[PDB]
Amino acid sequence: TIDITLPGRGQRIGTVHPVTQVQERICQFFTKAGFTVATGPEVEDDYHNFEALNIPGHHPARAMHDTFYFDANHLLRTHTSGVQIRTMETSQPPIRIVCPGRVYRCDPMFHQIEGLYVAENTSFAELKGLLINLLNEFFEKDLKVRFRPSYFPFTEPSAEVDIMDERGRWLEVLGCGMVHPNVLRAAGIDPDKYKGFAFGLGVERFAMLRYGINDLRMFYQNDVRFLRQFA
Amino acid sequence: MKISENWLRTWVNPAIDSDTLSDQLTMLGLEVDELASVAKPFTGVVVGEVLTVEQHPDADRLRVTTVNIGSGEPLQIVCGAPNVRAGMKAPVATIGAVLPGDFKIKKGKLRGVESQGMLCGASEIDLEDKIDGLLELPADAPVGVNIREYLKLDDNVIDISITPNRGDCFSIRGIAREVAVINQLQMNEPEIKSVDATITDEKKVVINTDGAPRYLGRVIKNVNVKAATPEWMEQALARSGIRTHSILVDVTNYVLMELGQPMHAFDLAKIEGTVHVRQAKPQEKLQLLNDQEVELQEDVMVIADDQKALAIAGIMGGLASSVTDDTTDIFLESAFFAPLAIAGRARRFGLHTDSSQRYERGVDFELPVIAMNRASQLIQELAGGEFGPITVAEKSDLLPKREAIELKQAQVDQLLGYKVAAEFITDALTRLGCEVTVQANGEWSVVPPSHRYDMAIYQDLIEEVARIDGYDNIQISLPSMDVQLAKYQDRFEIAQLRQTVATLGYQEAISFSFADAKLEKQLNPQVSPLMLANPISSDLAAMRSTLLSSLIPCVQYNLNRQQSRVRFFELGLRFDYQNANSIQDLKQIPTLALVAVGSREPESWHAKPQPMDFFDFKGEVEEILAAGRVKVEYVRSERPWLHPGQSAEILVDGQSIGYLGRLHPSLENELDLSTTWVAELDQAAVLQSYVSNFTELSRFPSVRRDIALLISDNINVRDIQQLIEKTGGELLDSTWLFDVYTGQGVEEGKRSLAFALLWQHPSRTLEDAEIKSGMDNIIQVLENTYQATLRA
Amino acid sequence: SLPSMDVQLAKYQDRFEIAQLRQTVATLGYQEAISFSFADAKLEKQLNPQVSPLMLANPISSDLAAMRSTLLSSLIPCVQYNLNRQQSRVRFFELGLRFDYQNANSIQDLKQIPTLALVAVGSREPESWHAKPQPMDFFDFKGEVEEILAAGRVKVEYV
Ligand SMILES: C1=C(CCNCc2ccccc2)CCCC1
Ligand SMILES: [Mg+2]
Repeated sequence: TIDITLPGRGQRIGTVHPVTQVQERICQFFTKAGFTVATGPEVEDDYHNFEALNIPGHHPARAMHDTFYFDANHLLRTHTSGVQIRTMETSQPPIRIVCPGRVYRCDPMFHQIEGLYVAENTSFAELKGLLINLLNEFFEKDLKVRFRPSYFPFTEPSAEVDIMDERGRWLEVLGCGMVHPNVLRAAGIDPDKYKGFAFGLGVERFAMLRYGINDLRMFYQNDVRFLRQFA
Repeated sequence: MKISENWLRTWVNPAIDSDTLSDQLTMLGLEVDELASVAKPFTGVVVGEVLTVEQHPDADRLRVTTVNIGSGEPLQIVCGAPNVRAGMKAPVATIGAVLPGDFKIKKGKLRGVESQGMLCGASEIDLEDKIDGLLELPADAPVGVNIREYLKLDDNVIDISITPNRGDCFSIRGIAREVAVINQLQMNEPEIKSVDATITDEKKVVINTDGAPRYLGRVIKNVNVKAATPEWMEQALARSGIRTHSILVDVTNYVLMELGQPMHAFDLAKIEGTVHVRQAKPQEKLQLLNDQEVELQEDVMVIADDQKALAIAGIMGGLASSVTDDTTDIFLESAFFAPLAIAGRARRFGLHTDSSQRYERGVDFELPVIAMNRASQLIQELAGGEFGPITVAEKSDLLPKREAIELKQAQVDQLLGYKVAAEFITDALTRLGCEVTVQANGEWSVVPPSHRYDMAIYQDLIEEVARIDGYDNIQISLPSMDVQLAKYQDRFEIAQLRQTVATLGYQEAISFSFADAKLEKQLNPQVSPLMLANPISSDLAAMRSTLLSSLIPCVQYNLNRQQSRVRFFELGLRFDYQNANSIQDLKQIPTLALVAVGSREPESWHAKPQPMDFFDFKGEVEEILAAGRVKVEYVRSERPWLHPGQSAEILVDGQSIGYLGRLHPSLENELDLSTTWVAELDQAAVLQSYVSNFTELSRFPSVRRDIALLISDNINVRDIQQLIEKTGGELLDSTWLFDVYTGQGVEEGKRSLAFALLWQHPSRTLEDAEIKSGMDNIIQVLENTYQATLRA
Repeated sequence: SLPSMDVQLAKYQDRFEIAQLRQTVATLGYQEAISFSFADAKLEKQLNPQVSPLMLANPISSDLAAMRSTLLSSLIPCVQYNLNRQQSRVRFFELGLRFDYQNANSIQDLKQIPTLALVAVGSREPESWHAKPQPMDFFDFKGEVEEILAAGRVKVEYV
């Protein structure tokens, strides 16, 4: 007979990153509800990242400063739009996808999930409802959400959603909108026979509000004590 | 139910091959299990007439004969058939014949006598004869036609399996109506002729029950019970799976297969006074027509008289009223019995007759009057007798009601999903037997026929439309729903549990939920397992109180087949039934079982294979628990089937969620299991939800300190660790044991433990004063609580 | 309001899922790391001195200028980060992208392939009373990689 309370001889369980946990939590809402996860390359060209999103070229929606680039027509992703573009150009509606993945900007690496839904008919009313219960069931609260009008060249009408986090403050969590007709028409989808909406949320924004983190630099310093807190 | 196709052709001849006919029945809801010819195929066998017979050749007991099969110069053939009259006409296989089994008789010579075929085949033709040598009974002579056409041996028997909702199809008339509806034909039923009454004999009406709303009885005097059963009626019953008996039983079995109305004939001389259709007396005795004597109940309807009982109503007749070879006058019964008054009662006594299953299901209540005329016509034609009047005992108000059902085009379009023509809906229903009246403009008022018991709501009529129109005409669509994101909390999913246990080297087993009660008693001698009432075997009779009672036989299965190492895990329902006063107190807990025998890792060149110890098994259970963020304290388990010194109880918040440890070594020898490691965990405890909370990390270096205690071996290291963490305060953030020693230098009964103390500061850098103050505080309380000696 | 859709069972072939890979590697004792897709060119040349690194035109710093040809160029700094903070044992695994720009004559010849990396420093098991802490050998590490390949029904040969 031996002392039964001595620690066992084995291996300590590993750790899943909190950014990937939040990413899996947001995607599973759409995964088991009809949407399919889609991924693509992180080094993109100019057409699939700008010209195909109803951006003429030298439009003010370029901002060549805060976008990492190599040549003049090859850059790092500012958003996972290329996967949504290629899905529309090859496949035909109905389209129900969510596009996670890391993107880059000069400030530098962060993840964001961008869903896309194109069917025979949708509306601004359905976009607001799907986003509301997405925010309600993610944070597991009865949130007070605010829809503000904003601008995106690929959406009209376009909106930005906030939640009353912290102490009565309004914090932006995701942008959305109804897919612009030129974005559907440029990919081979008749904007008169098919409607569509889209959205985009920063994963690091959701992860910090969900786990109470205040310095997102810890997400990529990868301190083993920090990662262990999510195990 | 097996029926002859040619008998079905006499009612409906669709002029299509047998394959498409069976395809129509299967696609109509009547799954044909088999369609085969009456006899196995064979080529070349005509009919001949035997002329002369000579005996005593080649000693023994043979006879050479000559048969005229229409040939100009017929040849001979020897045979040893013991018959009566010589010179019979019998089908004969030719020389180039191909009897079943490659029995091509190559003529030759039977010791000199030249042969040309075989003029026999009592069993070689697939006929079921009693006495040998009865090849083709001399009933008549088809004058040399092929044997496949005289007895209709190329006919097909259709083995139809019909569902209980279609009780009308348990007869030739019910199947022919189905074949006539699908092919838009009209069934030409055989013209039935009623028998006129010449005598005026007795009668009896009895309304002592509600399960016989229509009874018809006919007294027929001076019948020939020993009459000859014709070949057409014998074969029609034979290839329908019904045996031959007397002439009266064959007729009642014939009308049962033809129309679907069961009948029964009694021995009028053995009926005393009036006949009664009543409920049996409590525990009333009766000897059926078979040697079985049954004891009835007061809910089984029977047909009795003024003293005794004659038969069970619509199930089986009795021996006291059976028509024997001394029977002269008979009483023919033709009644409709309510299906609710016959269902189940036949299975009580192990009985399932053709009259039983048809009365339990729906039988045409407008048919008793028709089957009475059918039997009386066949009885007079085939046996003859003095026929009396028809006794009608009818309670017309309690017949199965068939009120009108309303059906609209919108209901048929909604349920089917596609539009069927209103001309199709009316035509299909009206030929199935319904009287549909076009109410209003687009709706219908359809009444169900008297023979169908499955039409009550409008959906029943919609099923009939899809049946006749064809299930291959169902248009393809997809259901629609709203995209709603369901509530979900972060948890340890069952799939991620399997991936962890499989990564730890365990194979998922799935054993039976019931196991042997003796093995269940071996594990826990104080167990009260839930026992099945009708288990298929003794080793599968007790619902497993633990998954070991079913996994151990699977381990022994592999161990007995040259398997040194077998590791299982199952998910995993056990049945807690102890300390329960009723079966509603049963607890069905989904659990995670672990069974491991043999070495930890497979045999390799790194080390010699040795079985695990307790800490190898605990290290695997600790990781399964850690994979679900489960905080656990361990304590000694007291389960009977466990080694009391190496078995833990897994507690969370003080309550147990499972155990881990090796089997009791005595049980290992009784089961021949070497050394086994078992564990069980509640899934609700392992597959639990979790929530992560972020805490700040210090930006300044920590301090590492060592303490070496010499303490008695009878104090658990958890209590030592818990005491150090409490007295250490908030500065001490973590501690862990890293060395034990029980060798030379320590007295017996004590051990030297070495703990590691990690001191952390949230804001500043630790000074040597506050650390030594905590170190001295921890060593002092350890010397006071346990009387130990410390070092650094 | 809510969007409506036709429920149609999508095509799916049985495979080793990404969520099942994370569980297997985590059971082997590895923590998931997410390092920057761009790393320092000096470390990129320290690992492979004959590397042709894809370098940025406007890098945010000198240590974040070259897209990683291997996940090690971005995981090694994180391993050193913990070591510079009293961490004897650190076991990482990352499921990101590496950028193969070797023998490429233009930018469209870039191959962005997703990779699974493993970095291990320290003892195989945490410090306990069972054994003195000792680092892994080749067969401790091969036994872990073999199980990852075995978890996906991958038949391999070693050279
Ligand atoms: C949308 C896109 C652009 C990618 N970003 C998603 C987003 C949408 C609305 C607001 C913010 C972010 C790809 C083609 C189809 C329509
Ligand atoms: Mg029906």
